[PDB]
Amino acid sequence: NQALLRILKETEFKKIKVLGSGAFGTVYKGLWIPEKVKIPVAIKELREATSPKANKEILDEAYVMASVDNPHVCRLLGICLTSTVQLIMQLMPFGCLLDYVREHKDNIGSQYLLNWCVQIAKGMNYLEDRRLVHRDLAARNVLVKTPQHVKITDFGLAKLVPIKWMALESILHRIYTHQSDVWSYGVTVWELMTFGSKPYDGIPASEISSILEKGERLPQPPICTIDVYMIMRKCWMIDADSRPKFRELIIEFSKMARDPQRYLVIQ
Ligand SMILES: *CCC(=O)Nc1cccc(-c2c[nH]c3ncnc(Nc4ccc5c(cnn5Cc5ccccc5)c4)c23)c1
Repeated sequence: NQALLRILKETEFKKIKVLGSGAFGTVYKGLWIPEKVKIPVAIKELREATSPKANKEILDEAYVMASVDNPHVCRLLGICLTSTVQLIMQLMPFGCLLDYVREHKDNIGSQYLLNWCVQIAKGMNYLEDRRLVHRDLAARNVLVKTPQHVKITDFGLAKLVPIKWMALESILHRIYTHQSDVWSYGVTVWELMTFGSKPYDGIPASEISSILEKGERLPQPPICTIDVYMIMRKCWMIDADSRPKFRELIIEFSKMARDPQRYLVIQ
């Protein structure tokens, strides 16, 4: 447990380039130099002094993030606690899956798409087995190591509001469970099947709850056969217990991945 998370000194890593920024902070492409080696790594520097969280509480959450052991979930490699929290992770050179599918839309076939739905469902099922709720699953929070190998990221970062990815019960009661992660998974699948479309495009965040109450859901992507769409639709049921479990999401999308042209119709 304790040895799974490395406490990095400031001299062990060097920020080289910027990869992205937001309210959370900044991510850098970096070099980890512990030993005559140089490891390409990504370094997320969180915004300083957002909350009064103590160092012991931070490392306790980082230990959990360093303990994940699944091919489709990102693992925290190291942490550097200074004025800011700096999280060190291996570099995913193809970026987030949302930007990937938007840039490669013309060259993405049915096997790649269903293989992604399988891998995301496997990573989420592992998080649920670890009794961990993600709370922020979206195509922007899936990283691409190689085109056929993706990993879920940004779990547990909430500890220390994406309305359009949240289940109705999370919007109305701030309830977050593994079945509310299933809702976000269905939206994530919708993002992939539309090659990176924005869900409820133009609709303001304050109107999403009434849209869902009216029974409106994200429209069937053109390439999705009715089989794929009803699985996505089942993820968006009001009754969280009636939504699919991640375990059975792995099964059906695995079955569909055996014959992808039967379930996705791509030009
Ligand atoms: C979809 C648009 C987008 O997100 N672009 C983007 C922005 C910032 C960084 C990256 C990016 C590109 N390649 C990457 N490789 C590896 N990591 C990141 N970003 C990233 C995400 C999350 C993260 C870190 C570092 N620490 N965390 C949090 C974390 C890590 C492990 C486990 C749990 C939580 C870097 C990359 C793309």
